[PDB]
Amino acid sequence: TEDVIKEFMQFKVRMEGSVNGHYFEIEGEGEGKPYEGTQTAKLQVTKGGPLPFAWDILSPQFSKAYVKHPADIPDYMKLSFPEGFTWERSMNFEDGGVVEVQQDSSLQDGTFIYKVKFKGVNFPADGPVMQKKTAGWEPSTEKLYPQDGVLKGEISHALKLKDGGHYTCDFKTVYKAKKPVQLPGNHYVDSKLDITNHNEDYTVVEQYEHAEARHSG
Amino acid sequence: TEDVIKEFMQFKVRMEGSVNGHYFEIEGEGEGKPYEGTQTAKLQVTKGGPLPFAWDILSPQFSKAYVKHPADIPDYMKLSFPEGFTWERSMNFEDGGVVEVQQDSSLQDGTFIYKVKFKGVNFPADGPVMQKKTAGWEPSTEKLYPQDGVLKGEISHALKLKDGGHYTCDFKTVYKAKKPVQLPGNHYVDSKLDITNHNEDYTVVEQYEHAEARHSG
Repeated sequence: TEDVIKEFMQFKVRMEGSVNGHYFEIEGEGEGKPYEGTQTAKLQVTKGGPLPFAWDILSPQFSKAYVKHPADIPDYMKLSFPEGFTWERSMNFEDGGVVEVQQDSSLQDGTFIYKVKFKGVNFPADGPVMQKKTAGWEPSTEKLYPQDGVLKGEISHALKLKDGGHYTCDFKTVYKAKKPVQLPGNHYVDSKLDITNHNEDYTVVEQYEHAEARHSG
Repeated sequence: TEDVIKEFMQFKVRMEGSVNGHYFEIEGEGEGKPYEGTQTAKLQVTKGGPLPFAWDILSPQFSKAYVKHPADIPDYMKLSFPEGFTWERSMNFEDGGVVEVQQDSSLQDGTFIYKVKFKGVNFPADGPVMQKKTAGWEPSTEKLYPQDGVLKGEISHALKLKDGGHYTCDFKTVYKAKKPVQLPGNHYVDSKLDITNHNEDYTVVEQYEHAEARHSG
């Protein structure tokens, strides 16, 4: 990968989507140290704004070539290049919210290109997401296992709620390489995603993640 | 220090302090994996509550024996035990709030004890601390270096504001071991302090830190 994924790598994204009908179009840029598990992202609502829901349901959809892997642990999403990989995710929240996401990752001109497609459905409108009472995602840990010749990962995740409580979402995600690649083992990735800046409308937002692969206790 | 510091270790803390003349007494507890850089803390306002200011100015005072070091970097804090270490900090906010902190660290019955004294003054009375408008410390990195047989450390920190605005602070900390210990080197350490849980009135709050040592770059 030394030759395809370099110590610093830049990326661009476009997301088409809808939460409960509301269509939005977002267009973003990022850049980061991939072998160190640290990335950044600048985003902008490019149609739909002000978005009538929480950025957080959208946050973990704006980069797993940038996960610090040990050398004992193999980096599926890095060795997936220059060809790429795709993930389709299901997020089940407690109030009944359901986000289903599909994404295509590409490498062209030394820049990662990411095309994301998002659909939110049946979100309680007396709930945090639509009432915008969420305050960042709590730190997280995901268990990554292989199955059916692809890599699968689950999270039992909670969103920080403004008052002081949580909001439980369950992530299942499948990753598949556009080419044939050796699958990692039963491993776990540890990560935190932060909104570091924004405007009052969340029509422009700044983000940062740190992710490291590991084993179990 | 593998006879004094264990893979999993627990701590207790008492903070007495003053903000703009107000007096508060906190008492708390934590645990964590000191060789993984991770740790959790549940505190409580035991006198002075509801606190008339932002918890964030208090977050970084309630953990450097909880920082993952490389082998090439020497852990001054882990080696300052069981006799322990002392530290004292200065925080200068843009608006002109000054916080000077002092703390004593000791290990008794293999439980860390912390005793914090904190004195906040000249906090502007229409500012993002006295109007509780802050929403998290931004991720940071500390320029740790030696001077006068002690360890000093600088941070150009920022606080997140509930409108997308950051709020600048300026950390200077001095670390002193109650014993003779080899001083480390010109190094940098990264961290992210998350308020994971909390009650409405911030009379009960839960915290999380991740902290890993490194060299420049």
